[PDB]
Amino acid sequence: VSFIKPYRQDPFVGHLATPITTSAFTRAYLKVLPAYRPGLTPLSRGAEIGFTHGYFLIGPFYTYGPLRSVEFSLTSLAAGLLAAITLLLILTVGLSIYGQVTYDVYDNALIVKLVRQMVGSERTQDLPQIKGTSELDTVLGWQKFSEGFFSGGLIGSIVAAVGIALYSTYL
Amino acid sequence: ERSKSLPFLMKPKNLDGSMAGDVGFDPLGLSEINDVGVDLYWLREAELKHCRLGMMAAAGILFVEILGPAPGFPAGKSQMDVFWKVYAEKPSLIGASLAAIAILEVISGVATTQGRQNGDRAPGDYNFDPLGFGKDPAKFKDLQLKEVKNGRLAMIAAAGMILQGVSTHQGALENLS
Amino acid sequence: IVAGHMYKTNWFLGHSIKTILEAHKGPFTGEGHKGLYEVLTTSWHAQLAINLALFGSLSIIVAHHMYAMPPYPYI
Amino acid sequence: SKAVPFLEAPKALDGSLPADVGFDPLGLSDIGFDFTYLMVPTKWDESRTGLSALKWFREAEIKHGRFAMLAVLGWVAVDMGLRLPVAKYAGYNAVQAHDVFVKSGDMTVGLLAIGFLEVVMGAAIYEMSKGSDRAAGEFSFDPLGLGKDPSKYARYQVSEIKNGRLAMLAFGGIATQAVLTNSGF
Amino acid sequence: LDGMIGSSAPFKNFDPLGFAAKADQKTLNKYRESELKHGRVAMLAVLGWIVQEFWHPLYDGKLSSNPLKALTEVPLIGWAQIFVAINVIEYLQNKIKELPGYRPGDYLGTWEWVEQSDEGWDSYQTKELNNGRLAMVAIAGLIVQDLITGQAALEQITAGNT
Ligand code: CLA
Ligand code: CLA
Ligand SMILES: C/C(C=C=C1C(C)(C)C[C@H](O)C[C@@]1(C)O)=C/C=C/C(C)=C/C=C/C=C(C)/C=C/C=C(/C=C/[C@@]12O[C@]1(C)C[C@@H](O)CC2(C)C)CO
Ligand SMILES: CC(/C=C/C=C(C)/C=C/[C@@]12O[C@]1(C)C[C@@H](O)CC2(C)C)=C\C=C\C=C(C)\C=C\C=C(C)\C=C\[C@@]12O[C@]1(C)C[C@@H](O)CC2(C)C
Ligand SMILES: CC(/C=C/C=C(C)/C=C/[C@@]12O[C@]1(C)C[C@@H](O)CC2(C)C)=C\C=C\C=C(C)\C=C\C=C(C)\C=C\[C@@]12O[C@]1(C)C[C@@H](O)CC2(C)C
Repeated sequence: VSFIKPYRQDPFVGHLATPITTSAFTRAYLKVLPAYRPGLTPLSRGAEIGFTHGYFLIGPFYTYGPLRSVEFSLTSLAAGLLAAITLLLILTVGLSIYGQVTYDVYDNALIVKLVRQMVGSERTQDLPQIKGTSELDTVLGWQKFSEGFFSGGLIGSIVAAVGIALYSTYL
Repeated sequence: ERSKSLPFLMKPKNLDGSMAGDVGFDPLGLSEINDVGVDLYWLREAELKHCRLGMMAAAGILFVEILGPAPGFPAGKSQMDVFWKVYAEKPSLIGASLAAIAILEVISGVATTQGRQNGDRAPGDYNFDPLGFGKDPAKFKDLQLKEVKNGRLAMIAAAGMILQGVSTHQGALENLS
Repeated sequence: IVAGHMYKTNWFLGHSIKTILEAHKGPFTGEGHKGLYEVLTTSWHAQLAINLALFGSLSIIVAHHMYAMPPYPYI
Repeated sequence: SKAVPFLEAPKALDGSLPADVGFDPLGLSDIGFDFTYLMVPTKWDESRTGLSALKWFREAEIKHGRFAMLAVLGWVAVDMGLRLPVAKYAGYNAVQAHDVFVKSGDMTVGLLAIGFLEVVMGAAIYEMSKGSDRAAGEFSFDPLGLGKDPSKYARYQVSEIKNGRLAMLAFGGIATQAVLTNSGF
Repeated sequence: LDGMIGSSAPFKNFDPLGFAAKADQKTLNKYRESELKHGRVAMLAVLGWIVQEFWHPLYDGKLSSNPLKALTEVPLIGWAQIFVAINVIEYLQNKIKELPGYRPGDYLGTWEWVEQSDEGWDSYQTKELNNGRLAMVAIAGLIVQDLITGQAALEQITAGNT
């Protein structure tokens, strides 16, 4: 037996079907992640990603910041929370500008078919081309994704701060 | 087809009848070795050199132990320990003998390899018949057989004397009685 | 001395490096070490690569073990 | 079979070997391992077809029987006296003579001599594996000549193997009992 | 008790009680899943039993080397995290089970690459199964011995309580 084969029977792609790229564990694990989980609107994907990211982002800032405390301090928790929230704001700014400069679409998975059927004799790159058919690959989709990331980041950072305070106080 | 010495063994292929003392006693088939410059010619030359060396050594031990040492030489009757007494007082004799034996052995090895290469010299042959005791044939074969048998017996004897002198630190006939 | 009696040279005894390498295949490695014997017996540069890499690593190991366990008197 | 009738036969105990009755409950005469490879680890010779485990076992059984017969003779001899006409062999039984003589440098000499003979006759065994007509245990040793008359040879064969089995068991008992018929525990 | 992998020399198709002679393919897939999960968990449990007995670096020593005693000494908030991790792993395994071409114990998805399996692949799967079975028996024996005697594996062996 051989556990490495050309990806999708194409020996010319710059890719391989290894026990890591195309394993059933990899398939299921990546399909349960918010970025690829089926049945999620882009706002929901952004909200979940932001929640998880703020939740694990408050950690390093609170623990190793400039205002640490070997005991529990409200000032240390506030400093870590503010740093995490501002980092989420910076990431949201990056997401917003990236989406602004990347896509020009409001409804995908159709425009591609329209220009593959009804011809696309225009300036292209909006009618024709169009990389990716996901709802995240639109101006509207990425805007809602960034909004969800930002709101979920705030909520997750607050939740993680509350959990840290409870763990440090009642344990 | 069966070896004369060992009837339960097939005749060793390389030992037909030619060499003196041949009775087919090669249970391990060492005569068939043809590697590391070792073959039947080299093995026979080594056997003959061992035979001659053992004969000389056994004769020397017996002579010195029975008739005593030559004048001016140490005594003690232990031939394995009297060597260090000779070296302690006449090291130059031992060194000169060693150098002579070394040169003669280099010549012997060169002769063995040459005679093995361009086959003209029988193994163990050094053209040393100053008194002409083996000129004619039909006596040369008998003399070869006598030399081989005496040399094997003296090989065994000399090894025994060496081990006895090293272990018991006494003379050969001293161990005998 | 024991390790020197491993590879088959002139008798029916020992190993053939070709047979050892060719038997070490696997699911993840395809043909495995097939052809490595031909590579290392027809290319001086491959032998030099292996020998020089292991030789430099050995030199560094020697350097470590030297001061770590001084092997000479008054060194 | 002719013994243990509820087992048919091992597989190879046809009857071509002397003293054959068919007794082999464990089927040990069917191991595919050529035990000559315990001597010559490699095939070595291209003509080495191989030796059946049954023939190797027959050679081992004959050798064991001869060893045990000589051993019981010696052990019985040293129980009733019979010391060698030389010093340093006084009386020290058989349960202690072995160690005291291993100490006195002559059991090593016996080991060397027995090993020399064993190596020669094992070369015979290896030639048999190579495909010589020599049968197991046949060293062609008939100096006195009571081995002619093929019927007498076959009778003496079966006699030797049966006596060897008896002597193996008797030596096991004698060494285990530390002798009871001629000495005490 | 089929052409399934796991039949070894000592007892080929070992179903003395006929559990598989009447079951359909789905029940047999369930049985294989249970056997493989038990075997893997038991291999981990045996290795942990021994290693914990002669090495417990975590928790600043303490956490008495005898298992079934350290079970009641872990902070019980580390128990929760191990439980949640196992739960997430088995949720992922459940998600894997609905992938097309799924095989009972195959969570690596080897069916993607292994079509027309060899004898080496079957032999390795049988090796895993047999090691898992031996580890199941071993861990059952470990737990029972520690319960009845009170000493751990290398402690009972060292004293000689056999
Ligand atoms: C298995 C066989 C065997 C063995 C191992 C022994 C061993 C021993 N016997 Mg012994 N013995 C035996 C059979 C045996 N015996 C038989 C059959 C007899 C009756 C004939 C005797 C009669 C006997 C006497 C009368 C005495 C001993 C003594 C001894 C002890 C001293 C000898 C020694 O130190 O080792 C020496 C080395 C060996 C014994 C190894 C044997 C090597 C032989 C000699 C090689 C040749 C074998 C021969 C040619 C076989 C022919 C077959 C084939 C070639 C055709 C020793 C424990 C002495 C003692 O003090 O015991 C307490 C003693 O006084 N034995
Ligand atoms: C069923 C498996 C199992 C379970 C329940 C436990 C349980 C326990 N172990 Mg433990 N252990 C195991 C296997 C297991 N072990 C194995 C296989 C090893 C060998 C590496 C160890 C080595 C080990 C040490 C060295 C120590 C413990 C300790 C402990 C105790 C505290 C928890 C801890 O720190 O774990 C620590 C566990 C590890 C460091 C190794 C766990 C590695 C896991 C089992 C493999 C990967 C699991 C993965 C997430 C899921 C599989 C993926 C896929 C197959 C689905 C606790 C009673 C500590 C203690 O107090 O001892 C008394 C301690 O110091 N264990
Ligand atoms: C390459 C080579 C030669 C060659 C070649 C050539 C040149 C290329 C030509 C051809 O083309 C090929 C070839 C291969 O032939 C090899 C050379 C040979 C060697 C390596 C020489 C070894 C000799 C050693 C001996 C012979 C020593 C013996 C020791 C004794 C000790 C005696 C004692 O008294 C002492 C001292 C103390 C006492 O208490 C007791 C004892 C222990 C008995 C007995 O005597
Ligand atoms: C090598 C030699 C002696 C070597 C001795 C050594 C190494 C001993 C060294 C030691 O003892 C010391 C020193 C001190 C100890 O603490 C250490 C040792 C090591 C123990 C003598 C050679 C001695 C060499 C001699 C005697 C040579 C004689 C040559 C003659 C007669 C030649 C004649 C011819 O040349 C003509 C005349 C005409 C030609 O055409 C024909 C011929 C026939 C060839
Ligand atoms: C068990 C045994 C044989 C058992 C045989 C059995 C069961 C046979 C059963 C059958 O036949 C029957 C009954 C009926 C058949 O129809 C069926 C079978 C089945 C065929 C032999 C042991 C044999 C055991 C032996 C031979 C042990 C020997 C030990 C020796 C010699 C020790 C020597 C020493 O050297 C040391 C080690 C130390 C020195 O200090 C001291 C000494 C004493 C000198």
